[PDB]
Amino acid sequence: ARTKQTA
Amino acid sequence: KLSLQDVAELIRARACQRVVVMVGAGISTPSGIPDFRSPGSGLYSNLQQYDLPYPEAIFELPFFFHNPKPFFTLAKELYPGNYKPNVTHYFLRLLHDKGLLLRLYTQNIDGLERVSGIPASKLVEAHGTFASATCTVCQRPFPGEDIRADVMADRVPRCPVCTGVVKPDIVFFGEPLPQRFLLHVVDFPMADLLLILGTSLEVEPFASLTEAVRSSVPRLLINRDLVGPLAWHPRSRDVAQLGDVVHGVESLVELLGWTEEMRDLVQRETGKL
Ligand SMILES: [Zn+2]
Repeated sequence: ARTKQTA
Repeated sequence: KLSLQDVAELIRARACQRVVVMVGAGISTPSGIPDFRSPGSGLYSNLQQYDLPYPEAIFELPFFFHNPKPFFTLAKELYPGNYKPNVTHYFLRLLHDKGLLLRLYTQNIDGLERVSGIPASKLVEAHGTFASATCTVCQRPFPGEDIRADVMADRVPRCPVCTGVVKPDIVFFGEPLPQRFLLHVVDFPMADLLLILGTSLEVEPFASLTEAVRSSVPRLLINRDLVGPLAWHPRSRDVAQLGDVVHGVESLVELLGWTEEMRDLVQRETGKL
């Protein structure tokens, strides 16, 4: 991911 | 194969010189910061009056623009001085004072790593900080002190130029991480030890940093349970110290021979605050 995201 | 004592002896024998650390919300719960997802605390009740469909909406942009008051309720609670660092923070401070810290990567936004005395250059506040804010409309930057009065008075801070909502530089879901996050490209190949403390490793791209150290580098997890890529892709030199985070830190500190020095540091630092 390049943005904050739930895994 | 490797034990907690094995890792301590690597440090004591100066076989490991460059420690990279990753931390999350678990290291700050002993300071009394209520992990807001659970309904116990009084901050939870202040949020229950609001529109919150679920806890993580406080860090989502569509909910924020619909209703910024829940987020700024949390911002008001995390105001500097409300909370103090705990033994886990000062263990990391002492790690830095002893010349071992290459870089500390944190998901927390409570500012306690800086409060504990870790220099900014050693720190990557990977999910942002209240030290600065940005107008959501015109993109003007502001020092965090500029919105303090509004936040403490339960007013949503607005831009003095365009009246847009001014949002602290906290990384929300869907937002890019800060520019300093880029240091991971060189920090993690350079580490000869990885420490992971008090995080569930459920948020990317932070969680995948665990895979970025070299195969020969030990990865020591101090946490309630085995989580993230350490559960799904374990490596031969992984060490899991499962349990209370502060108790695992206390155990490591004693094996390193640092206990009396750590207590002296905590005594003096807590008193300064
Ligand atoms: Zn503006």
